[PDB]
Amino acid sequence: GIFPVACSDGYGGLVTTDPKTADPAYGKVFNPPRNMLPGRFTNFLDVAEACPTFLRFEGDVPYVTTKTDSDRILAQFDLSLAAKHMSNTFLAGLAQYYTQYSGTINLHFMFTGPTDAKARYMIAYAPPGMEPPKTPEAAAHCIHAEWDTGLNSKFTFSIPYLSAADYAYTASDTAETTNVQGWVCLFQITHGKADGDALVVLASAGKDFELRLPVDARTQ
Amino acid sequence: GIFPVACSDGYGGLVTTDPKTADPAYGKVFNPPRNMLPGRFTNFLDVAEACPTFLRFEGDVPYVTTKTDSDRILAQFDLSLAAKHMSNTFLAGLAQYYTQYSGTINLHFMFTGPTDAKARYMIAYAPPGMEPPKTPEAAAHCIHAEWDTGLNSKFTFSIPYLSAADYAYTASDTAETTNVQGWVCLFQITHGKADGDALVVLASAGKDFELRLPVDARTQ
Amino acid sequence: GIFPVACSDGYGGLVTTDPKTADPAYGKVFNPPRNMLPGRFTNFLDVAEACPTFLRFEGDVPYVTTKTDSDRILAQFDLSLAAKHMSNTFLAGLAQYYTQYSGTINLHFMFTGPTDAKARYMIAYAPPGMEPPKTPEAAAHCIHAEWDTGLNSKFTFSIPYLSAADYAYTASDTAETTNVQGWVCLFQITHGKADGDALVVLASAGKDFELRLPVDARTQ
Amino acid sequence: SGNTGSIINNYYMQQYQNSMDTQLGNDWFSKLASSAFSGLFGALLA
Amino acid sequence: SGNTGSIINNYYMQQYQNSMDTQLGNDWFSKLASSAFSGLFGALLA
Amino acid sequence: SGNTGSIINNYYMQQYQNSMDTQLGNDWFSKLASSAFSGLFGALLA
Amino acid sequence: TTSAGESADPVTATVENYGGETQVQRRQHTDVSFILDRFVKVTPKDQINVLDLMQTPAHTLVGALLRTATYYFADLEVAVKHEGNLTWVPNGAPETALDNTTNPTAYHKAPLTRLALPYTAPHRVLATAYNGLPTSFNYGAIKATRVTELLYRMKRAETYCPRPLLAIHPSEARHKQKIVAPVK
Repeated sequence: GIFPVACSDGYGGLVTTDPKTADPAYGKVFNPPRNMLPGRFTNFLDVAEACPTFLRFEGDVPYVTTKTDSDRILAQFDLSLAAKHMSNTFLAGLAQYYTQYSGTINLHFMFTGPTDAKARYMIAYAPPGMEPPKTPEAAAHCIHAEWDTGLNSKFTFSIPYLSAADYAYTASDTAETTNVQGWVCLFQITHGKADGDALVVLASAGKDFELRLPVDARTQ
Repeated sequence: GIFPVACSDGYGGLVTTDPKTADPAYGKVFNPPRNMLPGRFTNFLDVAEACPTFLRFEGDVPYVTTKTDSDRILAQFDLSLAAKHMSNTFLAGLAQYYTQYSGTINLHFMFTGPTDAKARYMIAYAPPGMEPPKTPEAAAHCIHAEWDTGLNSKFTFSIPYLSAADYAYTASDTAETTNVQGWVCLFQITHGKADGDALVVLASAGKDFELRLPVDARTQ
Repeated sequence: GIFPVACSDGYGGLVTTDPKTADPAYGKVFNPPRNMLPGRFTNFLDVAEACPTFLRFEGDVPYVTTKTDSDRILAQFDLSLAAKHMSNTFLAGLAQYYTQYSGTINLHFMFTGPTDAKARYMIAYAPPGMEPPKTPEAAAHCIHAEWDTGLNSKFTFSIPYLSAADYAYTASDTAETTNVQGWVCLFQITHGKADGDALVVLASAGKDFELRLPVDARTQ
Repeated sequence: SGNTGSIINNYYMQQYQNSMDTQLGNDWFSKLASSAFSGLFGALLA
Repeated sequence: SGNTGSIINNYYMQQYQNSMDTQLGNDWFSKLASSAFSGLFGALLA
Repeated sequence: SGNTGSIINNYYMQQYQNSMDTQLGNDWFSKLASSAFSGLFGALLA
Repeated sequence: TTSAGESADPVTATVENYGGETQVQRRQHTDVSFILDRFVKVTPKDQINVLDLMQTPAHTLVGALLRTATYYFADLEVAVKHEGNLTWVPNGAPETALDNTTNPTAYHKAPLTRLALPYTAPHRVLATAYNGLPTSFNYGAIKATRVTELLYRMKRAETYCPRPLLAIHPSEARHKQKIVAPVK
């Protein structure tokens, strides 16, 4: 006779992410040549690492201006990729289509003041578990980095992945988390005639930044 | 047990251009001998290259007659294969069943006047982007070829494939293109006692002419 | 998972001449011994060639008697296998189940008169295209063979396959052919005291006789 | 042998598909047709 | 050869899938197209 | 290469499953990301 | 390129005559065996359908490219939607042979029946034009209780002695169609 098979129930339904391919209908089509076109990228994290994009602050600006008063807090936000400061970056635009991430997030702080305007800034990482600091003397006990302006205008700080789990969520649904994955705290230490100049800041993926479990929620 | 398979949904429907073959029903039939029959052709472009066919002009004639007046334009048309001049050729009869083409189109200009009738003709290629010329002095700045009558009566000119894309459409649907792929411009330069004689013209596929993506629209 | 297959539409229907075999239900049955039984035939054309069978004439007889008058036509018929003279042969009984044939048809003419009765006969092949002859002098310009009676009583003539196509039909449906594949013409030349004796005739397949494309119409 | 044209060997064994033959201790009309006298009996002139 | 693109050999034999050809004893317009005169007839200057 | 995970080779040929590429005569942002300056610019003390 | 235009030798001209260069060609879509190996529908009769390839319309692809040849060879592939049991008889068979199931008979299975038929003609090739409505050469016949759809497919197609193809004749200078394109 012929070869007997058992058509199994539960198998063969159309799954939208199956590793199978469709059957052809129209054969031997040769494409136009396409080798050595400029701008080839094969992975979205390659252009996320190679190209930093601006942050957002109040007033919808990519910069932060130096205040001259008693309180010296300059910026402060969360390590949610769904944060409002991160919301116009390419890194959050990738991170909205994935549920989990891991690794380092680079922040680029470059200074656009004049040559007679000097400043000294401090970036700090507050881990989750207690409320974040308001003073640079309180944030000196964190993981921090301090730098001042000069001939080299840009300073890159690498916010590390510190967590209990080795993968972290990219959002909360709606309900409640407090401020998990901690805070990024931008402080200024000193300034000399830097009244009202801009410090612009970019953000990009680190060297060991990885982003997994693809998802589609909404908002293209 | 027996071998389990998953009967997949979306697969197995009858497609009219599938690479599959039907099941036999009537076996071991031997054909009559058929080797070395004359006139074997395996590709339609082989007989399109080896056999040129006539063009059509106003009055439904394969020729064009030499005018003797101030305006010296002799013929002018488009590089649509769906043009009215190309409409009785074998090359357009192939090109109506394909959506795209590429390559060179040969035009054959042979002269059927008497031995005391001389003439000098000019063929020009106007690329698309501006309106085509009306004078041979204006068409001298194109890609052109000029020849005169003599012992050898036929002159072959190879209209080249100049386009932005490497494949060109064989028709417009109905709506609007202006005169894309340019114009073919036949001009006469001089004539001596060639009043009312015929220049007949054939058309065939070039050496690198290719024609792809089969389609059926109508009109066998 | 399991192996995915595409159950194709149009395939798997029961065809009565498929090369497939059915599934078993009742195993390991040993037959009685059957080697060296007499009368084994493997092909129907082997017994069609090895065993000639009689023809039929008017009065339902396998013979034809010698007439003694002015007109000397003895028998005449067609190269249809569906002819009335061929209708009781084994060769037509095979040929009713096939649509096409090719090759040679042997006719066996053996003479059953007494020893004082002599005769001389002529067999001729009239090809199709004009009307068949009525006189042996008119049939002498055909492919013919002439023989006379003697010690050897049987004469075998091989009617050849002459046709435009290399295969010929075994019947007409009902409508109209004239007398295609020509005529077989049996003539007598001379006879001496052969008044009323019988010439019986057999018919069989030739050496290159072949018969193809099986069919079932009716009439077992 | 007959009207079978599959190139893949059968899934079932020969013991279950057909009846098995037994030896003890085509084919006559092939030899009878091949032994047919084909030439001429007399002396062929011209 | 035609519009067939399977890489697995056919389940049926060639005797049952197609009609078998017979020898006795592409393809003209390929030679007629390949024998086309392609150059120039006269003497090319410049 | 993409989201395909079968280990058995395809039943159809490559001419019928995909469009065939043509040569003439990843991938920039991989080299642009790999050429990123990773160290320090000044003189590291302590 | 000048020549003797009346000698009818094939003469091709290139772009290299005026300083160009001739490029490479891919002609796998205009060969005969590829382009004719696809189904084309014909209008069937009610029961008895004589299978010859001149039932194909002359404005179709397979019909016009078939009628481009004088002589052709093909095996046949048919796909039939039918009610009842479909029966095929070869070339030269009577029509009463269509009433018997010993002839190749495909029993009904939804939605259609796809079967391969050999070349059964007594001629070495068939003809698109016969000098002499051509002679009765065909691929046999089929019948069912009723036939609703009938498709042909020429496989191992060979063609001989080419004949004219005619495109549609436009009223204005170019024949214009509505080529498929997005609205936006």
